[PDB]
Amino acid sequence: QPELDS
Amino acid sequence: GVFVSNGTHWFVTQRNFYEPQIITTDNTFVSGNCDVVIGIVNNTVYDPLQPELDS
Amino acid sequence: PFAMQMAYRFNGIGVTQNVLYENQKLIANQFNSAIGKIQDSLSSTASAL
Ligand SMILES: *[C@@H]1O[C@H](CO)[C@@H](O[C@@H]2O[C@H](CO)[C@@H](O)[C@H](O)[C@H]2NC(C)=O)[C@H](O)[C@H]1NC(C)=O
Ligand SMILES: *[C@@H]1O[C@H](CO)[C@@H](O[C@@H]2O[C@H](CO)[C@@H](O)[C@H](O)[C@H]2NC(C)=O)[C@H](O)[C@H]1NC(C)=O
Ligand SMILES: *[C@@H]1O[C@H](CO)[C@@H](O)[C@H](O)[C@H]1NC(C)=O
Repeated sequence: QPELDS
Repeated sequence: GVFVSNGTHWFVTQRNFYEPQIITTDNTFVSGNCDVVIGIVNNTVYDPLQPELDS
Repeated sequence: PFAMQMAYRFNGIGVTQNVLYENQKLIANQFNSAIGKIQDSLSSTASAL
């Protein structure tokens, strides 16, 4: 989740 | 584990205790095409990053 | 079923089970040839007993 916050 | 059917749906369970779960890409692996395995069955494999977790 | 059991015995020696489902006919042929070789090295006069 706290990388794929596109 | 093993793929089993209750008559209508398809699950994956361990071998010495019946505990059915939903077939996703986390408890399976991919190798090859659908024409070499004798007895392959058409179902669907669930992708656990696309319920809503498309941001 | 017997092929699904052979796949677990393959899984138990370190080979994956898609290796058995890919090469299934070849493996069944090699087994049948080896059993046939047993039964005529027994019928000849080679005293193994
Ligand atoms: C096979 O399994 C599926 C999934 O567990 C069953 O579908 C469920 O049936 C119950 C009724 O007791 C419903 O409350 C659920 O909503 C159903 N699940 C889904 C995802 O729709 C199905 O009934 C089972 N079939 C048999 C013959 O046991
Ligand atoms: C499993 O699913 C595939 C498609 O996902 C089926 O392949 C189709 O088969 C029919 C008739 O054999 C053809 O008319 C289609 O063109 C095929 N689709 C493709 C994309 O090639 C396959 O037959 C299914 N198997 C079973 C047993 O239902
Ligand atoms: C089970 O046997 C039937 C013939 O009785 C065959 O059509 C089917 O493909 C077999 N299922 C497998 C090998 O999963």
